[PDB]
Parts: sequence; C-alpha cells; structure tokens
Amino acid sequence: NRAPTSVNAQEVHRWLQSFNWDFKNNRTKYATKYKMANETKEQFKLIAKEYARMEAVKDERQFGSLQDALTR
Amino acid sequence: RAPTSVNAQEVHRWLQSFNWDFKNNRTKYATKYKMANETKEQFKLIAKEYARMEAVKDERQFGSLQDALTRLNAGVRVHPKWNETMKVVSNFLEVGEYNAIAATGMLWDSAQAAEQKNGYLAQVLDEIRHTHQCAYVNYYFAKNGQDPAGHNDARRTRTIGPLWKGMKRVFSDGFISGDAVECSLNLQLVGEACFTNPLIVAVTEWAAANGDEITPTVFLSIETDELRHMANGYQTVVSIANDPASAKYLNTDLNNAFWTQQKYFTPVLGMLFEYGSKFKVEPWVKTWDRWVYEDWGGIWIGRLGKYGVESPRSLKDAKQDAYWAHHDLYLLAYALWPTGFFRLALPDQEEMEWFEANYPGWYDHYGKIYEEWRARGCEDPSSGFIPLMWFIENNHPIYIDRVSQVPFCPSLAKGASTLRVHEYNGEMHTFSDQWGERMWLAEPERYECQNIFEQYEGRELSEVIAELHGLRSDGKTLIAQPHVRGDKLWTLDDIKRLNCVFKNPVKAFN
Amino acid sequence: KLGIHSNDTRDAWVNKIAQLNTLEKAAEMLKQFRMDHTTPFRNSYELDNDYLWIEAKLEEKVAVLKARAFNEVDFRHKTAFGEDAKSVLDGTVAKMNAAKDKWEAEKIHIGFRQAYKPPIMPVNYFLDGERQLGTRLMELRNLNYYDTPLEELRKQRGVRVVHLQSPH
Amino acid sequence: SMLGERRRGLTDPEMAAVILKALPEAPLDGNNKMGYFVTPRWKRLTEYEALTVYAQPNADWIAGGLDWGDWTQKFHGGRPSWGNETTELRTVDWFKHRDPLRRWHAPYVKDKAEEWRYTDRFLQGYSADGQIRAMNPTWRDEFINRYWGAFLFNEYGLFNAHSQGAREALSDVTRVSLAFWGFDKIDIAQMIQLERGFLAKIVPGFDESTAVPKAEWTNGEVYKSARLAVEGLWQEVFDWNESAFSVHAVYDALFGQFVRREFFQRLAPRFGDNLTPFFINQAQTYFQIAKQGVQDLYYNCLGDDPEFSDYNRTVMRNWTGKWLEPTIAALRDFMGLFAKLPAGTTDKEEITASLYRVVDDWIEDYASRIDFKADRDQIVKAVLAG
Amino acid sequence: SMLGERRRGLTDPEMAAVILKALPEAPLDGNNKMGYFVTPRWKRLTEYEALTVYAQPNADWIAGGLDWGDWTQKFHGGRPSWGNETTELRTVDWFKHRDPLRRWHAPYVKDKAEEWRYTDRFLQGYSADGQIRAMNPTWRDEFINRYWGAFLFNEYGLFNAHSQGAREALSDVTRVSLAFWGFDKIDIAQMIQLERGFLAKIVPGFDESTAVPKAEWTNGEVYKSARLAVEGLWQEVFDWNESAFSVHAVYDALFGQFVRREFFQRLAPRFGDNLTPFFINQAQTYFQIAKQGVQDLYYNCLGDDPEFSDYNRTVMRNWTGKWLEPTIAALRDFMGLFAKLPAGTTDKEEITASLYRVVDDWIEDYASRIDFKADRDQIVKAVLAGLK
Ligand SMILES: [Ca+2]
Ligand SMILES: [Fe+2]
Repeated sequence: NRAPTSVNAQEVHRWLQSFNWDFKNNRTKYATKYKMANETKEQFKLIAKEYARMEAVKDERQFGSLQDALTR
Repeated sequence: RAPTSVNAQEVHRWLQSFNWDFKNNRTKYATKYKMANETKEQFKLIAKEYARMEAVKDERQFGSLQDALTRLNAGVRVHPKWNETMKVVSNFLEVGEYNAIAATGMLWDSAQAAEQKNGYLAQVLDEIRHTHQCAYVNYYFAKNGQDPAGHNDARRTRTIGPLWKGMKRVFSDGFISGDAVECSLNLQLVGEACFTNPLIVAVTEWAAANGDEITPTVFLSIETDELRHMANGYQTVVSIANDPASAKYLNTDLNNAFWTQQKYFTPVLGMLFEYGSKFKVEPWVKTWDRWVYEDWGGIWIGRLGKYGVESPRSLKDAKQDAYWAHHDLYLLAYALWPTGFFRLALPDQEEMEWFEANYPGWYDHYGKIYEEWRARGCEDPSSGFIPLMWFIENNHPIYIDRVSQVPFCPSLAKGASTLRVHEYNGEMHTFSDQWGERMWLAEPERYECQNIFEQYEGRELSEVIAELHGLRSDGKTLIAQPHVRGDKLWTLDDIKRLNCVFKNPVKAFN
Repeated sequence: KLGIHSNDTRDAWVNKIAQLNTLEKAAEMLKQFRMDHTTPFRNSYELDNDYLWIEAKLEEKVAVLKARAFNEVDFRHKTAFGEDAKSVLDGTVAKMNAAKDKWEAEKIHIGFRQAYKPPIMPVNYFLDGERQLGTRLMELRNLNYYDTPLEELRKQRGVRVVHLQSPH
Repeated sequence: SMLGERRRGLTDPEMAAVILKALPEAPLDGNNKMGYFVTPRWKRLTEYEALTVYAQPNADWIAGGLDWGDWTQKFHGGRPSWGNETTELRTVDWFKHRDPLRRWHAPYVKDKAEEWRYTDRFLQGYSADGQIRAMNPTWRDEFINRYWGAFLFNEYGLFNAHSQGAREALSDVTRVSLAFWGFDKIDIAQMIQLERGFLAKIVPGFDESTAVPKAEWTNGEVYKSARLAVEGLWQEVFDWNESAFSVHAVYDALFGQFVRREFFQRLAPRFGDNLTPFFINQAQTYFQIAKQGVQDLYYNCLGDDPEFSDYNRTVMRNWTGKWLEPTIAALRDFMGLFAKLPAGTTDKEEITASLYRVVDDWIEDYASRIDFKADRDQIVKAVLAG
Repeated sequence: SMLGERRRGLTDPEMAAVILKALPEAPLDGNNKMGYFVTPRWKRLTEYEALTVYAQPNADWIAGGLDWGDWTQKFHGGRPSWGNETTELRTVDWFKHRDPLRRWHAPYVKDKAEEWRYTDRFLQGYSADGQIRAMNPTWRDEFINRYWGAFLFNEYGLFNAHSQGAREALSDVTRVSLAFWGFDKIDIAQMIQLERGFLAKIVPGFDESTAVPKAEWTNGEVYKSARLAVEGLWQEVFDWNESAFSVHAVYDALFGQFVRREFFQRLAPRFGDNLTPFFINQAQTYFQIAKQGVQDLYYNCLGDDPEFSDYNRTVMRNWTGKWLEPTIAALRDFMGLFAKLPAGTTDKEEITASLYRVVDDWIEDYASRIDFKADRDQIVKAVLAGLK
C-alpha cells in the first residue's frame, strides 16, 4: 500500500518519556528541598518542529499587522 | 569549504538556453506578428524565488486581515455606499485578473524565446494570485461586512445586470480573444499601464477615504506585482519591433485596444468612484486627464515611439466623449438598479454641491432629474416607481452598444449622443461611436453578443431577477436596492407589482 | 415555460437530439444547425437566445456516437463525415492562402467553422486550422484598416443603414 | 508631518462619525458565506473552493457555466474566448474538479517558498560540511553534468506543454491545477540547473554552462526518442486535455518516473551523491502532488462522469495507446545509458525489476482507471530491447 | 452588536479627537533607533542586535553589564542570580558575541517551521512513491531501528547538557545561541524517532517502540563509551561554557560528526535508504549552523579576547584534552559496529579515511583556533584499535 502518510508530533511524543535513562549522576545541579517525581507528565504533546510551527504562525499575523495595516 | 549556495539569477543566466529548436516549435495561436526568439525578460526569476517573494507579501496581507484589521472591525466601519461599490470593483477586477491568467498563458505560448515565455509565466501566476486576492476582498467583506449579499455571490448575480457585459469585453474577451499581440495590448500595453495600475492605487485612496482599510491592504499588495506585468507589455512591443508586419499592424491594434479599454473604464470607473462613495478624493475628469493624456498617452507611449508606436488616433475623440460619460451612465445604472447585485444611492446635497462645483451644469441636468425621481419615490418600495419607467414615459430609449456592451441613451446623454443603427442579415445592431461601428463592420463575426434587452425581451422583471437568484437569503428581499439605508428594502414582490416587461428598443425601427 | 437557462425551446431540442441514434444523422443535423443558427451568416436569428446551448447539447450526441462508431485511428484522423481531417485542413488552408482579399478570407474561415467544428473534425486539426486560417484573415483585414470611410464600408459589408444620428 | 495630510475614514473623527451614523443596526443579510451556493466537495465549503470555483465567467453552454450569452469579443473567424471545441473530452460540469491538496495561490507559493529557503540552507550546510568530497568524480562530471543535466530539457519541455491548457482550460479549478502542474515542472528544470550551478562553485573545473547537457539532449542517442516525444506532446497536441492527460498519466508516469526514481534516485547514492537525491526528493513530492490532481480530474471527474463516462474513457484509452508507444521508445533509448556506467554498477535483473516497478505503478494508478488493457511483460520486453 | 460595546481610541471619534489634540507637532526626539547605543557587529545595527543585546539586566561587575548594584534577591548562601563564578572563562564583555546567523526567536521558529512542513510533505511523497521498496531489510530493521535509533539518546543527552547554560549564560546573545543549539539537538533526537515512527507505518512489523534502541544505548557495547561521555558532559560539568564548548567543539565535532556523516550518511545510501539521509541533511545543517555560533563565541570573542586571550585559550586547551580522551573512547567503541555490517559493505581503508576527514575538519575548525597541538595519526590509530 502506497497511501500518503506521515507522523505528527503527538505520535513521537508518545515515546518522549522514555528518552531519559538512568545513571548515578542523573540528578539536578541545583539546590532544592523538593523531589520532583521522575514520572511526571506534561499537558501538551509537543516536539520542537511542531512547537516552532505553531509559534511561527502566530508571528506571521503579529508582524503582518504591525509592518502593514498598523503602520499604514 | 565555505558556506555557499546558488541564487535565482545565477540559474536564470542559463534559462534562455532552455528552449531548443525543432520543426514544430512555434505558436499554436493565430498572430500577424513574429516575436523575436531572442527577446529577454527584465526580472531574472525562477519558480522558487518567485514563490518566496510572493509568499512574503501574503504573510503581511493576511496577517493584517486576520489580526489587527479584524480586531478593529475594519470590515464593518466602512461607509455603506463604499461597501456596495467594493462588491463591483473587486468582483469585476477578479474576472479581469482571471482572464489575464488565460491571456498570459496565450502570450507564453506565443513567445519563442525562453526568457520572454518565463516573463509571461510569472504573470500567469501573478494573475492567479490577483484572482484569489480580489476574491478574498469579497470573501472578507461577506464574512465581516454590513451587507454580504452581492459580495457572497457576485460570480452568479453579476450576470443579471448590463454593466457586467462590458466588463467581460475589456477584461475577459478583450484579454484572450484575437491576435495574441492585440490581446497583449488590451491587457498590458493599455489596460494595465493606462488603467489598471493607476486605478488600483486610486481605489485604495477612495477606499481609505471611506473607512475601508481592507482593500488598501490587498490592493496595495497586488500593486507590488504590476511592475512585472508592465515589463511584459513593454517586451511584447520590443519582440515585434523588428518584424515588417509590425509597422503595418501595431498602431491599428493599439488604437483599437485603447478605444476598447477607455470606452468602458472612462465612464464606469468614474461612476464607481464619484457615485459609489461618500467622501471624494479627486474629480474623475482631473484623474482621467492625468492617466490617459499625461501619464499614458504622453509619457508611456512616448517611450515606445522608437519602436514604431504612435499615439492612438481615437485619442481626441475619447477625450471629448469623456467629460460627461460617467454621469450619463449612472443615470442608466440607477434607473436599472433592480438588475444589479449591489445597492445604489442618490447624491445627497453635500454631493450635489460637489458635483456642480467640479462639473458646471451638472445640477440643471442630472441633479434636477435625481430630485424628480426621489420626489416620485424611487427610494420607497410603495411608490410603484422605478427610474426605468421615467425613461419610457419621456421617450428616452436605452441602447446597448453591440461592441462594447456599454449602455447609452443618445436622446438624454450630455456626452456623446451619436447613434448608428444597421440591419444585416435579419439582425439589428446599435452603435454609439465611429470606432466601435468600424470594428463591427470589419469584424461582424467577432461581435455577436446578445444584449440584455434581447435576452430579457418580453420577460417580466421580477421573473428575471428571481430566475437568476437576485435575492437575499430570506428569499424575498432584493439584493439590489435604490438606497443604502437599513429599512424599506424592496422585495421581489415590490418589483413584480411594477409589472415591468422588457422590450428590445431597436424593434422600434421597424 | 419561459426562462433564460430553461425554456420550452431548449426542452424541445433535447427531445429532438434524444432521437438521433446514428452518427450520420446526428453529424448532419449538427452541421445543418450551424448553417441555420450560428455566425453572422446564419439563415435566421430565431434561436439567438438558445442556439449556443442547443449546439453544445447536439455536439455531445455527435461526440458520443462518433466515439462508438469510429476505430482509434479514425477518431484521431477522420471527421465525423468520413473525410480525412488533414486533407480538409491542408485544403482549406490552401484556399485561404489563395484568397485575394479579406472578403474572401472571412468567407473561408467562417465557413470552415460552420462545417468542421468538433466533434465533426478532430480538435487537433481544427485548432491547427484556427491558427493558420485566423492568421491570414487578420493579415488581410488589419492592412489599411482605417482607409475605407464608414459610408463606403457599410456599402462593402452590405448592411442596410436604418438610422444615423450625429451632432458632430 | 507626524500625522500626514491624508485623512482616513476609519480613524478620522469627523469622517468616521459620518460613516458610523450611516451604518445599519445589523448586517442586511445573515449569510456571510462567500461562495455559499457552491456545491462542497467535502463536509464544509473550503476557502480553496470559495476563492476559486466560478471565477471563470462561463455561460451555460459550456458545461457547468452559470452565465448566459455569447462572449462579447471573439477571435477573427468567430472562435469563442473559451469553448467546448478546444478538447475532445465532454462533461456534465467543468467546475467539478477539485485539487485534493486544495491549493489556491497563497498556499502554493508558501510551500514552494519554504522549499526554496530550506534548499538554500541545505546547500550552505552541504558545502560547509564538505560532503562533496565523498562523491565519485566520474558520476559527477558525467552522469550529473551531462545526463541528469540533459533531463532538465525534458522537464522544461513538459513545462511548455502546459502553455495552451493555461489558455484553454474550461474552468478555474482545472486552470489553476494545470498552472501548478506546469509551474512545478519548470521549477524542477531550474533545480537541475541549480545543482549544476552549485557544483560549479564547489568543484573547481565543473562548467555550469548548459552547452554540454543541451548538446546531449538535442543530438544525443540516450534521450533522442525522449526529446521526440516531448516535442510532440508540446507542439503537436492542440487539445489541452490530451496534453495534460498524456503528459502526466502516460509519458511522465512511465519515462519520467523511471529516469528520476529508477535511475538517478536509485544510483546516485551508490556513487556518494546525496546532493542530486535532495532535489529529486522535491521532484517526486511534486509528482505525487500533481498525480492526485490529475487523477481527480481525469478519473474521478471525467472518466467517471455520470453522462460521459464511457465516452471519456474511450478517448483516454485512445490517447494512452497513442502516447504509450513514443514513451516506450523514449525508455528504450534511455536503456543505452546503462552501458555507459562503470562495469558492475547494476545488472540486467535490477533494471528489469525497476522497469516493472514503474510499469506496475502506472497500471496501478492510471491504466486501470480507464480500463486500458496493458500487458506489463510486453511493455518491459519492448524497452529492454536496449 | 455589529459594532461591539468596547470603544477604541484609534477609531472612536470622541476618544481619538481627544488623543489627537494632546499630540505634539513632531516627535520629541529624532532618534527613532531602539538600541542605538549598541556597538554594531556589522555595518548597520541589525534587528537581531537591537532586540537582543542588553536584555539581560547585568550590572557592571559582570563584564559588559550596564546596570549597577547587587541583585535584589539571591540564593540561600548568597549566590548571585548571575555571576562570574559560574564559569572559568573571563572576558572584557559578555555581550560581545553575535550569532552569525543573527537568529532571534521569530527567524528561528520560521526556519524550523518550514523544515517541519516540508518534512511532512516529503514523507507523504516518499510513502506514496513507494520508495521504501528498494530498501535493504537488514539495514532497516537493524541499523536504523537499533543503531541509528540508539543514537537519538546521544542527541537527547547533548540536548540536556545545555540546561544549566540556559540558566547560567552571562548574556542575552550567548543565552539565545545556547538555547538554540540545544533545541536543535532535541529536534534531531525527535526526528530520529519520527523516522522510526514513519517506518512503523509503512513497514508491517517495524516496532516504533524505543525499547530496542534504548536497550542498545543503555546496555550495548557499540555506544557504551559514547553514553559514558554524554552522561559526563551533561551531569558532571557545572561550568556552562565547558559544557557548551566541550559538547560542540570536541565531542560532537568528532564522535557526532563521524556517526552521522561518516557512517549513516555514508552507508545508508548503499542500502537503498534515502530516508535516513533526509533527516541527517537537517542534522548537518543544524550542526553547521551551530558551529558558526560556537566559533564566534569561543574563538572570535573569548579565545581572541583583548585581555584574556591567553587565559581563555589555556582553559579551552585544558578542556579539549580533558574531553578528547572520552571522545576517542566513544569512537573506539563505535568501531565495533562495522563488524556487524554485511561483509563487503566497507573496508578498513574507507573507515580510516573517513576518520581522517572528521579529525582533519576538527583540527581545521576547532583545535587550531586555540593552538591545541593535535596529532591526527595518533588520534585515528587510537580509535582504529576498536575495529574488531
Ligand atoms: Ca579498498
Ligand atoms: Fe493582475
């Protein structure tokens, strides 16, 4: 089958939690009284590429309004 | 191993060599001219770079539109008259943009040099951009404006009115039907250089004046592309300057193109500008004179004189028939208001003072007439009156030029009042000037356009409107209106009651 | 039933075309229709408001019939009448080059269209013809385009002047 | 002045006040959907459809048209601005087509622009990363400069084959797709030249002049039949649909796909050439993009037309047979380029297999749609004769 | 309401009139150039510089700072918010650095966005073009899924090595470059996973789970020393410059460049794999982009500092020697992967040559800048010892 397919950010994010591995000195370099559970999850399943795209789209508008209509 | 790349001009350097020779490597279209197959283009572009410079322009345009302009409610805070005017200006331009796509596709086929083809090609794409751009203006005003009707369906509701017919002449058929070079003159040498380019800027001016910041945003962006259309129209004259056939045909095709274009825009643009607005920018007579005489007829054609090009012989005529043309036309457009896809308004006092001030004698003719119509009740649906009736009552028949499609009333006009009627093989033809008449006499098979009186003959007004979807979503209220106010909008029924039935004015010479 | 896009006139022709189930009948009817209703030389203007639409619906029938009747080579090189397309083209182009004036040229060109417009002639040959015939027609027409005064030109065209008006 | 002389109705207190006072209380129609009367191809009308469908002012006598009457000005002779006479294909509605990618101008240039800017970045990274070092000298100066380079004229020719369709297309949607199909082709041709120009900058002695590849195209043996087919699709075809259909659903689906994918894309890597494959990735993306449009127009719309399905399929099968031959000939001649390759580069079994992939895909995505009975073994054997 | 209730000072007649009446006749200063006081790196001040330089509120006691006084709130103990004590490197001005690509946020995301959208288009064209067919099964299920896959953890680790610099960087310009260097690394790691996820969709039986490549990374032999070096650069280095410098001008310039370019980029093609090379093109563009910034900061600004040139070079040479060893060890272990390749895939001469390219480029673009005396033969021979 040669149907047009791709992979989205959440499909890659599914495995992002596994990216970190264990080893002796894998710990914070900063002082802290707390202990952040090392299984905590994030709310938005983003990857660098997708993050950049949703932010660049916002920029287009912002700078568009600024350099064009607002200046006129 | 330093960081290096290749730019568009570096590839373009070898673009001219892309085309190779072979027996049938020739134009598929009829043409009296011979485009030198060594002609060069002004801008060294390639597809990739072209797309990038256009996408950058889009970013801004759509950015301003979807963001700040929407936040400011720019789609609403526009004067009512102008919101209507933009239904016509944008949709009519849209088809000029859309036929310019086919037109340059034809020029691209005509060109034999790879560079000249590439020049036209860039326009084929620009024109597609402009089609979608003009479309977006209507789309935006439909979604965000004070009156979507017309903006949301001009593509089908424009067919009802007579003004649309003339639009297809100068910006549709005149762009793609005939000798590739003749078409090139209609589109680039005259249409764009004489009217479209100066016009696009003018519209942004009138738009801004009436609270419309949407149009300036899109049209000023379209404007940035016209530098390339000019080069192509200029390169067309150069690619044929060396052919002996050019010295025999160029001026005739140019004069015909000039006349074709001005015949429509001289009265239509002026009308849309002065009557479709509240706040004025500058008298059309002044504007017209600068565009056609100073900028175009003088500076633009002067630079092409070295290629055998001369000032259009019909130039003086055009100037003399111009002064009142747009005023003469509005009378007809308003009288036939039910055939439009936009709402028209009668000049308020402030405006009548303006008109008279800039057009001495305006009041005693048009002013007095408009006042009579308003007293008659042309704005009120319960009056049972429509300006067309006033024309019938005072024996002022309205004709359609068989060639330009421009409506004219010789018995009432203050401008040209010439009328030539002919019968040829069972058919009657009405002409409004010696240039269009010659065109038809020499090329009768090129002009067989059925006018609205012919097509609508014997038909009752409301039925034509209903059949062609001239209604708002409520299925009762007319899209077109004789005023731009919020209430007392005419309904299909108000029109049916007038029991107005079309008649072909020419059947009288019988 | 009166209408711009739908009227009795059009329905009438629909039924008429529905009864054409033979390439020869259909092809001949289309040619006849073109002689009767198209071009400034049509035999009458009775179908002025519907002919364009009717003609198309007629072409559709001829096309369908031609496709089922012709083999592959013929569909590509023969007219619906069995004529050899290239021969007709080269022949008509021959006369067009032998044309003595613009009045003979237009007769040739306009007639060519009335007789061989697809689906009669294959489009490839037809548009090839459009290109050559049109070029000659223009060359002849655009030469000293303004020399002949309107008074004379009307006489040459053979129009019946019904009314003239001119303050200037 | 800081404020400027021109006053604007949106910001000028006086003018705006007058404007606001003339405004109605609410919109004069609640239907704010431009193109609302257009039949949606998908669930909801798309921006693509709204902005495109019906832009072409066709009258009802051209299937699907909404206007009425003849054109205002026609060609000397009487040829209509647009008419049914410019193509053998017939349909119930020319505005039925829909680019599956819904590409109107803005989206189209946005994508090519991204590709352009990235290409620039890629080349700048490629040159600085010194990757050119590991590329086989013979493959570079011979197969890329001469043979790959000569192929640019093939793409250029296919590009020009679209000129008449841009002028004759009977609808906006079809006209736009056509314009984009051909524009992508000139793009590719210029990308092939961009690579040659790039190599000229990093390889001291590489002449970017098109003279060599052009001479290979005009007078070579490898691309002889290929050029003959291109000259024909371009200048001997006056039917805009036969042109588009034959170019995309026949010649380029077979010859083009073989050269690009089964030769250069397949072998360049073997010679330490990751450059050419970068540009072929684009060409293949473009190809797969155009294919969707080509399929929708000729198969979904025309080939499956409720009234002219039979007729249209008959005509496209006619065209398939008419062009399949010159295409096979173009492939046959192309087979000669393999003998020019250093011994051991590839064998007859690899080439046959690759030929079968191209042919099966073609039967897959094109031939079968119009019931064109194609024999894969016969086609391949005819080509192998090289 | 068609007009809305909120009135705006720019369009509301009343409010605007009041606004217009309060306006001066002309601007109260003709100098409309924000950042005008910033020393331009090029002919004219760039938007990049204006929007970035001096955003960090440093006082004069941190080289280049324009403010004065201590921080308002410090860490328990007294550690300053930012201070000279977080790095061994010294300079006359921390705001001297300039990303040669002049990347501020907007341009940065715009480019990655283009790359993202095109990647999507590429994969959709790749899958529809059925190119996967001609790819060697062993290379796919073994070298891409396991070994290339495992490499994602290398990039991920280098990514995390930037976390402290994002916090400690002594200037805006350096902080922004650092952030972009690390962000490009996580991007690459995710692209390696994107490919594995893509293959899972077009190859029936390809498990996109990271379990296998992760087990290869955590417990394999091929990447053992590589992982040991990554764990160190990341968690055993508390000096943000040693971290950035060692990661980019040492480890990744040698090990990273060899794996990406001299192994996968070089061999994938031979197995009918044009997929992986597509993503490596990105990684290499990113690498060459970061290199320019890394060079400007460590060589142009620090290594050539008018006052601490000598000092800084001494320190970077110290760091080069400190990390060159673990990097050689990472390469040595990597040599083991060649024995896993089908016989005839490549020979010892090809591998040595490729090693020499990586090493010569390194001496070329890095070692020589700080006068680090590197013996290319010794380095390569030490690595070749890893060849089984
Ligand atoms: Ca060897
Ligand atoms: Fe335009």
